[PDB]
Amino acid sequence: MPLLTIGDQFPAYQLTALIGGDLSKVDAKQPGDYFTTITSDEHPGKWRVVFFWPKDFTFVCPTEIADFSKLNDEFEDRDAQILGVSIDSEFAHFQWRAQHNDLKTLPFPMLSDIKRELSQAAGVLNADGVADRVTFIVDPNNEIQFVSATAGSVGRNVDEVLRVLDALQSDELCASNWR
Amino acid sequence: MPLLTIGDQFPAYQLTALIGGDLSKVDAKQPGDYFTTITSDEHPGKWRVVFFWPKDFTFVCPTEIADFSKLNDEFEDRDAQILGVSIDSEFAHFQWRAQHNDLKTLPFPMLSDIKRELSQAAGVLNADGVADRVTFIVDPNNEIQFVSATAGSVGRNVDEVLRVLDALQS
Amino acid sequence: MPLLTIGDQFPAYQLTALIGGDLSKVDAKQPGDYFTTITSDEHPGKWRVVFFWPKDFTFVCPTEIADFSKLNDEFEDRDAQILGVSIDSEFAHFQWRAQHNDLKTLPFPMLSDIKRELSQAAGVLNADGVADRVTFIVDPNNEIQFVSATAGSVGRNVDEVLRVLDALQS
Amino acid sequence: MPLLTIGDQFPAYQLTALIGGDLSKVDAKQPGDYFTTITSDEHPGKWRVVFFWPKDFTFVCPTEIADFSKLNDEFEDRDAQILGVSIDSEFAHFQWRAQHNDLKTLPFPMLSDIKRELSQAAGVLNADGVADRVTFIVDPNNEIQFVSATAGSVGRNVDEVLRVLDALQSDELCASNWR
Amino acid sequence: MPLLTIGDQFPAYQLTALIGGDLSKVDAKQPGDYFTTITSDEHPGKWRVVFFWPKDFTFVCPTEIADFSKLNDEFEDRDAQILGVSIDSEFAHFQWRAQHNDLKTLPFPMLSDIKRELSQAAGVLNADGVADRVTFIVDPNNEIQFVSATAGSVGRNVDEVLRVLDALQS
Amino acid sequence: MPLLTIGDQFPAYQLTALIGGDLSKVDAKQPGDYFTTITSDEHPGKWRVVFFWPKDFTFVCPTEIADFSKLNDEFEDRDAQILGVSIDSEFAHFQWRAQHNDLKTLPFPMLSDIKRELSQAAGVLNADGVADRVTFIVDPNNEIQFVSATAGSVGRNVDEVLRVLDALQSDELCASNWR
Amino acid sequence: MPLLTIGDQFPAYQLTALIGGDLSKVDAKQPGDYFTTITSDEHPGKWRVVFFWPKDFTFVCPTEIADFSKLNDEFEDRDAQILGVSIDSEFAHFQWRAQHNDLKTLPFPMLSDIKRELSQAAGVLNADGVADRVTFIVDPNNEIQFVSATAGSVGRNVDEVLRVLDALQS
Amino acid sequence: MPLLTIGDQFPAYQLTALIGGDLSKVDAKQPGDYFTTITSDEHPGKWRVVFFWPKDFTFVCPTEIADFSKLNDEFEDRDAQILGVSIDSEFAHFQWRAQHNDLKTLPFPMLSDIKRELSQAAGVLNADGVADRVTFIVDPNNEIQFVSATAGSVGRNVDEVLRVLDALQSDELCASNWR
Amino acid sequence: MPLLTIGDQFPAYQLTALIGGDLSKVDAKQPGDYFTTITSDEHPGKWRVVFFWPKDFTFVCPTEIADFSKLNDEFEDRDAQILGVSIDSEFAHFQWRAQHNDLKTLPFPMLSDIKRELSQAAGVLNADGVADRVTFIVDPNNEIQFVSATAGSVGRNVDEVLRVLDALQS
Amino acid sequence: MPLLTIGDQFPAYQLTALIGGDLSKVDAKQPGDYFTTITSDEHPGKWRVVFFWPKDFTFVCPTEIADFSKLNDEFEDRDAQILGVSIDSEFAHFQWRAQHNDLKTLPFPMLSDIKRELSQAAGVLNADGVADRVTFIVDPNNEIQFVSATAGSVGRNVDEVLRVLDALQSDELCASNWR
Amino acid sequence: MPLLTIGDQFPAYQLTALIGGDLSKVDAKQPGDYFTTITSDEHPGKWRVVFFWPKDFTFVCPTEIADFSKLNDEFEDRDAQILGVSIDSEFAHFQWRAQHNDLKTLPFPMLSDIKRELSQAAGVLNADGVADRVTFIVDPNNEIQFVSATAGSVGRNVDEVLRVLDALQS
Repeated sequence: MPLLTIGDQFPAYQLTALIGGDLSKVDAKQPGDYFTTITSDEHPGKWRVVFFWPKDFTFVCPTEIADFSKLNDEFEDRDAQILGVSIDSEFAHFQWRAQHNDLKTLPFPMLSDIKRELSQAAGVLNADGVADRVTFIVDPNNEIQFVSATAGSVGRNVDEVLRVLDALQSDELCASNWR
Repeated sequence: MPLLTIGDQFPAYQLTALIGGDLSKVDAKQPGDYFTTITSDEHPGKWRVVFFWPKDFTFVCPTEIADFSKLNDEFEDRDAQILGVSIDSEFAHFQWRAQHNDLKTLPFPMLSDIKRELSQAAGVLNADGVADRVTFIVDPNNEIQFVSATAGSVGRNVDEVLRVLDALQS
Repeated sequence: MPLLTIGDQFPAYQLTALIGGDLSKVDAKQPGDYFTTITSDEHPGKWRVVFFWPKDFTFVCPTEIADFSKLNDEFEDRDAQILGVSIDSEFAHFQWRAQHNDLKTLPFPMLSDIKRELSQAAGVLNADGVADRVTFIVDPNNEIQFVSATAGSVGRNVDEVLRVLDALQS
Repeated sequence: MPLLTIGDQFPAYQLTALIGGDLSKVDAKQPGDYFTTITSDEHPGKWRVVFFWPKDFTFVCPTEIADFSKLNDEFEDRDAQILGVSIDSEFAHFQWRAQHNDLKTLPFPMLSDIKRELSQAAGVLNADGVADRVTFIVDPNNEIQFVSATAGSVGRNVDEVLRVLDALQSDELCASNWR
Repeated sequence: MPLLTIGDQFPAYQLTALIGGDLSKVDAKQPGDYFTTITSDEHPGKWRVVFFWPKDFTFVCPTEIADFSKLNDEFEDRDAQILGVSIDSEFAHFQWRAQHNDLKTLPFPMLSDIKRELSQAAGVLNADGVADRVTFIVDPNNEIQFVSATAGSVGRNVDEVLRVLDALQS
Repeated sequence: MPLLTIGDQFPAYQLTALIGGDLSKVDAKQPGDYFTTITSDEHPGKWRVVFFWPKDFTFVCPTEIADFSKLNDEFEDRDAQILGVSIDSEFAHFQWRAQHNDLKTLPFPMLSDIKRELSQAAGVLNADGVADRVTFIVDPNNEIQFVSATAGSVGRNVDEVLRVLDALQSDELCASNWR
Repeated sequence: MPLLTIGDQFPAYQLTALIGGDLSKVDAKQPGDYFTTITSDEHPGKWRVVFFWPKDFTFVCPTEIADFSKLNDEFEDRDAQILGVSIDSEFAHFQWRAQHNDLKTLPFPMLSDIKRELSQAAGVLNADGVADRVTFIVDPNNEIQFVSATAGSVGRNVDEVLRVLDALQS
Repeated sequence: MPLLTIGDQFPAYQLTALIGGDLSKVDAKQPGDYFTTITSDEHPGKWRVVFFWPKDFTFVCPTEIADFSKLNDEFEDRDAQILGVSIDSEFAHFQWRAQHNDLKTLPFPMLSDIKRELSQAAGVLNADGVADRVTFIVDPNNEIQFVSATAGSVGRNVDEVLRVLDALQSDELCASNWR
Repeated sequence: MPLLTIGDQFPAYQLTALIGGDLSKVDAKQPGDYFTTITSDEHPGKWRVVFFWPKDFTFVCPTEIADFSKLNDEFEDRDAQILGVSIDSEFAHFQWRAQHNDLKTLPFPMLSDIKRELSQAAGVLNADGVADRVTFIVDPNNEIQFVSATAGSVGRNVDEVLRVLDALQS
Repeated sequence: MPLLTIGDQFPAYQLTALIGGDLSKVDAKQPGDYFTTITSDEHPGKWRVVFFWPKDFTFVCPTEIADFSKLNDEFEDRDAQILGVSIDSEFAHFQWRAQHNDLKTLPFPMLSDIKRELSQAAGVLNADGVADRVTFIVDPNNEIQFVSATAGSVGRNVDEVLRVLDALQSDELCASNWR
Repeated sequence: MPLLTIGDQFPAYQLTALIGGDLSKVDAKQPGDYFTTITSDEHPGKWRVVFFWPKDFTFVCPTEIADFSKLNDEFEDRDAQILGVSIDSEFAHFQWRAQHNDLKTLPFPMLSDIKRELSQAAGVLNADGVADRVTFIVDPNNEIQFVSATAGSVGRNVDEVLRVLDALQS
């Protein structure tokens, strides 16, 4: 039940995830081809950008999803792995990504924290029993360098996150130099 | 040691603060004319926007500074009060605002959390002994609706927080 | 952690549910027009037939689905209320019932046990973190008269449970 | 929370300090050139003269500062290292020493006890949360031979301290022989 | 074992003392005519200046002694009472003041803390079993506003303490 | 806080003492020439005759002091070391022995029990915080063979003590044979 | 196990005693005519002089014995009561006083502390199981003003104790 | 505080005793010639006949003492050692045996249980603090074969004790055969 | 496990007993005509003489037996009641007194302590599981004034106990 | 205080017993010739038939005693040892067996459970403090195969016991076949 | 786990029983017409004779069976009620009595101790999980006057128990 802040080690985890990318391209030889297990050891040397939201089927003002799909290149260029998380099942992730045209090409994985152990460990599980809208940046040493949490149904600003990451990785001093 | 998150009651507080507004536009009747005491009960019905930073006298970006001053009206119009915090003394707030031209016209108060009790209560005091670079939004019920924390020396985006507040109010 | 058996009081509950009945036959006055809150006190004098499954959006057999809809009248005639349960959100129930033709006309409500408190109280939450594939029959005294649990992905026989209910009522 | 007296070992410490001396002379290649870490092991064989005050930006009647700058030679001549301490940050020390013309040449370091661990350990932290106006003399064996504490906004008398130190180091008997 | 600092309440006390003033100028009606009992309640509204030393009959500097006697008026004028203390007996105070010409005219009382209870309560009793060489200034609220402690055999500066008292009173 | 009786071991001790004998004869090269440390191991093979009194500056009816100075020969003749004790400082002992003409030649040492540890250990410290008027005789085995304690301001009878010692050392049976 | 010293309350007591005075000058009406019970309450306003010895029938010196009898008047004149004590039985006191010419005229009572409770309470009972050779002087408040203890078989000086009592009374 | 019965081990003891026999015959070179230490190990192979009484100076109806002096031969003939005990001192025993003409020749020792440790251990110490009138017979194995206790001032019957001892040592069955 | 001694209260008791007196001189109206219950309250004002033995049917000496019967009058005349005790049953007392000519005329009662509670309370029950060969004399206050215990098979002397009782009464 | 049932191990025991058989035939050289010690290890390979009764001198309706004397042959023929028990002394057993003409020839031993330890261990001691009327059959493995307990003054039926034993030893099924 | 003996209170009980008497002579109005509930309070003033056996359907001897039926009158005449017990179900009692000619006319009830609570309370439940072969006689005060237990498969003697009961009643 505690929430983590700057400097804290991000929790270990091992969760089933819906793969990123175009769903129609993976060969459909068995259902398990759509899913994988992802661990806290999965992205060595990379920064991890972790997005929690309460429930699949979210309809907040962003619009941020198309920006995920275009900006994953910017994250990769910055040795950054995007990871999305809710407590919904991988089949809910699957359902969400397959028929919401915008999500058909989401380029990064969707983790199912169905035991809530990770949401719990991160301090993100709320009184309704779901993950709050929270963003974490974790450095290659597994140390949190940024966390953002939002109430209600407020959309996330990803471009701000790119700026924050860049400033963290480059020692740029001014919010104004990012373009 | 605990960090508050959305939905938590923001801590009570009572701290000496350097006043907001045009700093040169003040009578020298007492040193205390530049200072006030600020409490969690002081603005009923207002949203409270709290900015923690580690230390005054560190380089801060001007574009981030202009707004507040251009946007302070936009926060005010919707019953939102800006509040700044570090553990430095109120005289340090005074000095920072008195000698650096950008801060001369800062429109909001600067609170001095010198015993670090509030930084402790919010969960923002870090291993270096200072308040983390943190933003809180508190609704009229003293309830947190937004929290943001940053490592190192990353500049803050005030326009983003205005965006968030407006969206929180719809 | 305890599984209820025959004679045990079925747990109290209060959960958001997707309504039963023709799903397309509903006014779009609010999103909440598709949803309701359901409690253990809601149908005094009725038998309650509770079906738990792990996850929506898994393949389910159509012949098992038709009845309910052909047999729902037979359950209803003898004061029996059908209830479905998974831990998925009510929006997942909505999506499953909205996009798969077989479920478009499902005549009974779908409850979302998202905190998993009821799955816990019934003893059906398993090591994978989900409700077991379980059926309960509860008499008008809130007393369990039948329980069934299944591993894996075995399809349920609704006609058998109707048989059992009828025999329990004689 | 205890205060130390004659004969007690002065606490160990390790604190960031603003360097003494003319600020304009150190090369400004990076900010860290203005600061150092100072430890209780930093001045072997020397007596340590430790001055606590509540807050930078102090405006008490002394005048003592110019006397620091002239008297550091007397302290050094007496194998004595002057050390000033408040809980303000090294940037507050920096601000204080750079634009108060009198402080521009303060010849000894300014320590930042921002965690209050040293003020706490010495018994100097007060009910307002700051270091009281206290002077300590510590011998080369780390043993306190003199402590003075003052309320409010009373200025310190440094010449008295020189006399006390001299009498401690020379076994002079009379307050009257010092000149 | 605890040493009091600024702001602490000075301990209560009740001790036999050798009187201040011209020592030869006293009637020999009883031995007790040379002695009195002194308490913490004895001078309401006065500041109290307390000097502890280890042992009487040790060499003390005359220039430090003259004032008190030239400056005793200056302390008195502003409601300040001088008090001397060692753990030696009151008869030792008597002997020291009776046989050493410098002390013949000492204008203030000498208290005998023979059980060492006050030295203990002030935190001044040291590892040699004696009161440290200590000065306290106590305000009319019994609150310490100044404390000074010295090792060894360093002579005290009375003029400095007068300076401090005057400044404390402004 | 307990008082010792016949057969008990006298406490160990280590105390600063004012030397016995003519004060004007010892060379005054430094103050420390007037004083020594005396321990419970200081007089091997000797009986110890220990006199406690409350305060230096005592003016009781004896007169016993001149008898100390004449009778120390009798004590020595009897392998007996006289030891006087109060809680006053060695400087008080010094003051007492230097200007009371009678005490100028006191031939035995004056111990300062300023920590009261010995008065405490012997059971001699009283409710006023000082040593009661008590006499002990301790045999070469450190065993008490006689103790006498007196209230108020009653003078001690030393000749009685000589008789007691002699009877203890000679197995003389009658109070009447001593002359 | 504790030995009383000056200022301590002398213990309460109630013991059978052989009477003082000319022993042959007594009626043989009962054996008990030679004996009495003595308590700590028996002589209000008197000083009490208590002599403990280990055992009766041991050689005691005559010169020490005459006074008491010549000096008993001097003790009596100033409200002082002499009391003797051993743990031997009262019949042993009787025998000692009845057969040894010196004791025939002993003017004060001899108490028998046969259970050794008083020797215990005064702290005088020793490792041999007997009362030490001890003298106490007790003032009219039951308060000890003098105590003396001796090893072995040292004869007591009664004249010294008279001296001390007189001086205690001035 | 417990009293011992048939079959119990008699307590160990080590006590000063007044010797038995004619007092005028032992050479009077020192007082210690009249006394000895007697232990529970003092009479190996012998039965021990132990008589407790409250106080020396006893004047009960027996008359038993002359019978002690004549019957000690019968006891010895029966490997029996007579032992008398009270809590009075050996000097009280001495006083009793020296001038009561009847006791001048008491042929067995008189033990002083002045610490009451033996009276206590045997269960013989009474509420007045003295040994009750009790007789014990202890066999060569230190085992009690007979105990008799009497209230008040009732005299003891020694001839009965001889009969009891004889019956114990001979397996005689009848009280009537003893003569 | 504790043995009572002089001065101790003799235990309370309530036991079946074979009557004293000429045994053949009794009506056979009931078996119980030969038996009675005896308590510690039964003879107020009498001394009680209690004899314990291990087992009936063991050889006992006749001369010791005659008195009681010749001396029973002497005990009775001074308010003394004889009482016999073993743990054997009352029928064993009956048999012993009925078949052995010496016992036919035994003038006092024989108590059966079959649960051994009294033997326990008096402290006379031994390691063989039986009452020791013990005599008690108890005064009218239920207070023991004499106790005697014997090993083995030593015959008792009744004349001695009569002597002792008479002397106890003077 | 517990009572034993089928399948339980019979308690260990070691008790003095009056011998069985004609009393006049054993040579009367000493009393101890009439008695022996009997232990739970005394009858290896035999079944033990144990009869408890409250008190010697019993006069119940059986008549069973003559049947003991005639039936001991049947018991022996069946490897069975009869044992009688009460808490009365062996002298009470002796008295009972010597003058009740019927008992003069009782062919089996009479045990004295005078410490009640066996009656206690078997659960047979009653609120009056005596053994209840109880019968046990114990197999060669020391295991109880039958127990019978009766209130009051009801006589025992030994022929029933023979039948029970025979059925236990032969696997005969019917109560009717015994003759 | 404790076995009751003579003098112990027989346990309370309440058990379903197969009725005694001619079994074919009963109306088939309900299955329950063959069954009753029996309690320890059901026959005030009667002696109760309780027979436990391990299992029905084991060979039992006919001669032992006839009486009861010839002797049931003799028990009844003196206020004695026969009761049979095993842990088998009442339907097993029914089957045993219904199909085996000897049992067709059994005149007393057969209780089913199916939870084994009474077998437990009487101390008769054995290591095989069944009631020992046990007989109890209980007097009108619910007090046991006789108990018998047997190993293995030893046939019971009913005539002996009648003998014992008669003798207990005299």
